[PDB]
Amino acid sequence: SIEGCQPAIPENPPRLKPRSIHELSVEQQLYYKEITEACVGSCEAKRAEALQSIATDPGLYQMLPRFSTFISEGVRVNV
Amino acid sequence: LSNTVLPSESMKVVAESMGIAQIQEETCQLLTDEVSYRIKEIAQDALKFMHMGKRQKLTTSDIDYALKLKNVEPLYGFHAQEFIPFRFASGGGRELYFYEEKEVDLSDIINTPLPRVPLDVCLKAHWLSIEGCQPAIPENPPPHELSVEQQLYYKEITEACVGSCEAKRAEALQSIATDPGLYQMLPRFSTFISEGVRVNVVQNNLALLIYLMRMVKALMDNPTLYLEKYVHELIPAVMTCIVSRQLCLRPDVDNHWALRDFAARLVAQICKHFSTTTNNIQSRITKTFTKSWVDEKTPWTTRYGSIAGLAELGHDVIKTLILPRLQQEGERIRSVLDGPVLSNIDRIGADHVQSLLLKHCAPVLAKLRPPPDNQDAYRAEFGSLGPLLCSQVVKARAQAALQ
Amino acid sequence: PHTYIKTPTYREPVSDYQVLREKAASQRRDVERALTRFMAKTGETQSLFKDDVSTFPLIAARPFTIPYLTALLPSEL
Amino acid sequence: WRYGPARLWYDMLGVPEDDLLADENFLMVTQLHWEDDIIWDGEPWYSIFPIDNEDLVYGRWEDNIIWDAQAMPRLLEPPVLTLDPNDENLIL
Repeated sequence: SIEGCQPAIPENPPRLKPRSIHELSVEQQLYYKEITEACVGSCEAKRAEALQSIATDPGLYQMLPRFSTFISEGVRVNV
Repeated sequence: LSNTVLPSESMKVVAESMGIAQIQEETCQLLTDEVSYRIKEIAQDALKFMHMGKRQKLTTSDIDYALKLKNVEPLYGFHAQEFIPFRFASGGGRELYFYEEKEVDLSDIINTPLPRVPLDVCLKAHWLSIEGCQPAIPENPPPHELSVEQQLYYKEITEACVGSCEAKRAEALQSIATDPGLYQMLPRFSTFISEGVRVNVVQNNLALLIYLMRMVKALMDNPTLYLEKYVHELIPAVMTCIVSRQLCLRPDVDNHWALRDFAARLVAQICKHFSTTTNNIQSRITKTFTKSWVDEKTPWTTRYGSIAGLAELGHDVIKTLILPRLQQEGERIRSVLDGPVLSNIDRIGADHVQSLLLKHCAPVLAKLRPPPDNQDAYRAEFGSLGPLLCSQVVKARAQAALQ
Repeated sequence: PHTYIKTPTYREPVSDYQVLREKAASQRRDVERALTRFMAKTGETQSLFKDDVSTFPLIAARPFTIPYLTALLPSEL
Repeated sequence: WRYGPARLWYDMLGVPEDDLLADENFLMVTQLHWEDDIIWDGEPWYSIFPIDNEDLVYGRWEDNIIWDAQAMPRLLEPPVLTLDPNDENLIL
């Protein structure tokens, strides 16, 4: 517990309408930007960590549409 | 509940208008049970002129006909147009109410504007019920802001697509499809279209629904305006034009069938251009079509709409949705080659469903079978889908020859 | 931060007077062009050039029975 | 709102106040010929990406579709407008 909240580390188990917010946080959106800019392989150690981070982040759901779309769209404009 | 009379303190006030200084309380009780007895005998005899002369209002000429009946002298001055005014006087201990009458100069009654002359009693005949329910003749009871430029443009464009003539409609649809600045009028068009498709339930007008579907098809072809923010309104309108059961006023002769395949092509386009993995438009449209098709008790019109939309989505959809329930064709041909009631409407809709099914399943049979197809029809349901598949293979060979 | 840090995020707001003037101007010009082409196509039309309905269509001049009422009277008040 | 967008409809009406159903079967990997897509010899403080329509993504719009209609007993009268400001291209 960090001041009451359980962290998601691998040692732990798990009329105008209002202006809406994106369903990702800005830490999560910054994480997505860093992982995608590391996974385009400018540096190899950066890639390898980003690949391990993708391979074992438990909270990588609810970001997965944006990763699948980045993959799919990328291969089609990368061929 | 009890005998209600005028109050005894109302007779002490009256007795001092007379000049009687002290009146004892047994005399005041003797006065008020007599005057409230004579009020109830003119209240109930005025009601006999309100009922026999059929009025249900109790005008003041009813009381004057009853005072004339009890021989008592009439009350003068109660036929003029007045009301009930009262004026409170507070005073130094004497609380009362009075009239506060007003005056008027005599020459302003000699020079008043005269009312209009009355009409004489005449008779009028009209039918109230004609062998049944009442006719709808008028003698019976009945049963952020757009600028003026674009307000006028909205009015002219919407009234051009209601059906006065076809040429103004074609120019209005060619305006909607090919203008650059029609944003700020897209929510009005979406509201107009969705409410107009809703108004089909009060009046089953096939023609106005065809006009609204051509309005949606013209809105989709506009390159400048983006319908992503308003597609949640246009999807159920086209869906209502697809899977509703009464699309016609006369079900047998109206070709609701075309507003079916036109709106099915429209919804295939609306989920080709706009389906994103965040949207889940196409999966949620296929799920509604699928649970409307697989579920029994659904009418042949709504099953026709479901099959039409599912078959306009593409080839893999009819591979994995239509082809498992091909045995349902047997359940259809139960009511076609036999069918106890022949003169019902369940035959034209059934063989329309059959024709659409075998037309769309002929290229699917041409994709996933051998080239020979000797007795595929016999292996197929009813042996007809297989004949259609043979015709489709022949058509494909003809297309290859043309190429 | 991803383990436990959450901040809401909003869409990029365009508060620029230049592009807002441009957007309102171009939308007004486009809706009035669409309105006048629709009204010239679904009615009687004139033309400055011989047989010119696609490019520059003019709504035809109709006479009024009482012209001062449509001239002098204000419409927005 | 009787006088708002759809006033024409309101006036015409005359209302004056004021196992094959398993979820996987429907996933589009099992219902789409995605093979055709494979290219055969082709020849963040503010959001990085667009915010989707919450009503389409979340709401049950399916509840505005009609099971039965012209032969049914329900009624309608004037309804409001809202003007979502999330959409760009709207001046206000």
